[PDB]
Amino acid sequence: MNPPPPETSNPNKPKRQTNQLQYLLRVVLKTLWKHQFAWPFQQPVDAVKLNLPDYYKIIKTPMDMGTIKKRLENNYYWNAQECIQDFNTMFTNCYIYNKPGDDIVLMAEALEKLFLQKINELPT
Ligand SMILES: Cc1ccc([C@H](C)Nc2ccc3c(c2)N(C2CC2)[C@H](C)C(=O)N3C)cc1
Repeated sequence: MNPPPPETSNPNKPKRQTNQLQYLLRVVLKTLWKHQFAWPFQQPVDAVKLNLPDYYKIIKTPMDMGTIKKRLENNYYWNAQECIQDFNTMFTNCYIYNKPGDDIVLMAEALEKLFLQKINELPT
């Protein structure tokens, strides 16, 4: 019941390694990765393990930090804005599928606060 995960490698994609993208991996993602609440978001939602066959009926553009990490490590992105959009997709998916006050939403909200603080200032 799980869809194939989002692509992390694509040679036809134009790739770039900007200072901002290096920082998004070295600083932003690796800070969030060690957060006490990161673990649900370190890999795609496994709807089979969670017994949530409804998850991928609702969420049609899944995203997670494990995919984001592999993309950054594959220099998959052209600019930091594309990577930030992936983070935002991951958070928005969680708020769409769940309801305010749910434990998973509190974890996402905490990660997002940290995320917004870390990207408030990026390199030039
Ligand atoms: C507080 C708590 C409760 C359950 C789990 C289970 C083990 N793993 C898990 C990983 C990712 C997600 C979810 C569960 N949930 C909901 C099920 C709670 C939905 C699908 C969601 O949107 N995401 C991003 C972890 C943390």
